[PDB]
Amino acid sequence: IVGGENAKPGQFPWQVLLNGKIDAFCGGSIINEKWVVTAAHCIEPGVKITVVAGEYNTEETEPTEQRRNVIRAIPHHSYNATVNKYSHDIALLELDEPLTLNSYVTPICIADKEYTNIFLKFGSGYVSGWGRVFNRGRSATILQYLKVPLVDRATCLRSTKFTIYSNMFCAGFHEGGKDSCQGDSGGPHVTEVEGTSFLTGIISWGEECAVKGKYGIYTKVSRYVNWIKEKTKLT
Amino acid sequence: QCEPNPCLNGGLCKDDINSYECWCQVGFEGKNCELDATCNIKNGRCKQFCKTGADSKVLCSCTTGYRLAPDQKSCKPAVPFPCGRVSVSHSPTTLTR
Ligand SMILES: N=C(N)c1cccc(-n2nc(C(F)(F)F)cc2C(=O)Nc2ccc(-n3cnc4ccccc43)cc2F)c1
Repeated sequence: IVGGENAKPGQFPWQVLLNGKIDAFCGGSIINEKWVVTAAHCIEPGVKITVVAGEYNTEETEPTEQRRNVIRAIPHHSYNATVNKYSHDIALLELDEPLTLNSYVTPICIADKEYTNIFLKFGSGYVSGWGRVFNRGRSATILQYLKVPLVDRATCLRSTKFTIYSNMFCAGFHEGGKDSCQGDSGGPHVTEVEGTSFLTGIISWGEECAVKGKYGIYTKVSRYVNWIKEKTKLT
Repeated sequence: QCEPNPCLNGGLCKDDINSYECWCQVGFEGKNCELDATCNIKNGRCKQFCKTGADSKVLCSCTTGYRLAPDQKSCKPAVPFPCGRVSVSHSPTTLTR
C-alpha cells in the first residue's frame, strides 16, 4: 500500500493474502473460517489459488500462517458478461480445509445492507495489504495499511475516464500521494465502529495508483452483502 | 428527587444533591424516559443495529457471532473468536497504550 504505514502483527486478522500465478496477487477478507472473499477479477481461468491466512512479513515465515487452497471460487451472479469486468468486482473463495480461528485468523464483520452503507458513509476506512509500495514499483512484504477518507461521487466522476457505476464508490486523497494499488487488489476496506470493524468495500481498481488528481475506487458491499450473507451460511 | 420516580417507563433515578437523572431502559427516550426511542435518535441506543418493528418501538440486535445482552442494547461475543475485533492488544485485560 503506497503512502500507508507498516501495519503491526495481529492487528489485521481478516487480511487473507491471495496466492497464485505470481505470488502476492490479491488480498482477501475472511468472511469466515471456511470461506474468504475477494475481487472477482482475481479469478483466472487456470490458476489454482491459495489463501495465506496469518501472514505478516512475506520475506519470512510466520507461525500464524494457515494456507488453504481454494476448493471453489464463486463470483457474483453478475460479474462481467464480457462487458466492463470491474463492476461487481467481488467473489467468494471456499477454502477446502477450514481455517483454525484465532487472534491472527479472525473474520471481518459483514453488516447488512442498511448498516454497511452507514459505516461506509462515516468517511474514513482502513485499507490494508501487501501491494505496491510506490506507483509501479516495490511490493509490500510486511503488511501495509492506510486510512481513506470517502471522496464524493460528483468529484470522482470528475477524475475519470471510465464509467464509475453505483456498485462502486470512490475514495482516496484529493492531494494525490497515497492509495491502495495493484497487489492490494481485493484487500479490505473496513470501517470500525468502536472496536467492531465492518467491511465496506473490496479494494478494486484505479486509473493508476495514488496519482495526484485521480483516486482509487472500491466495490460497494452494501449491495452484495445479503448475497454474501446467504452463500456462506455454515448454519 | 426520586419521590415518586420522575423517570418512568421503568428507568432508574440516580438522584443527586442538586440534580438527578434517569437511567432510561429500552424502548424509551427523553429526560424522564418520557417519549419513545427512535432508530435515528442516537442509533436507538443499540450498540450495533437499530430496527423499528410492528409498533414504532425499536429492536436492537447484532451481527452473526455476537449476542444481544439481556439489557438489550449492547452486544456480547457469542463465539470464541468474534468478527472484526483485534485480539492481540486486549487479552486478557489490556488496552493499546
Ligand atoms: N488505485 C487503487 N486503489 C488501485 C487498486 C487496484 C489496482 C490499481 N492499479 N495499479 C496499477 C499499477 F500497476 F500501475 F501499479 C494499475 C492499476 C489499475 O487498476 N489499472 C486500472 C484497472 C482498471 C481500469 N479500469 C477503470 N475503469 C474500468 C472499467 C472497466 C474495466 C477496467 C477499468 C483502469 C486502470 F487504470 C490501483
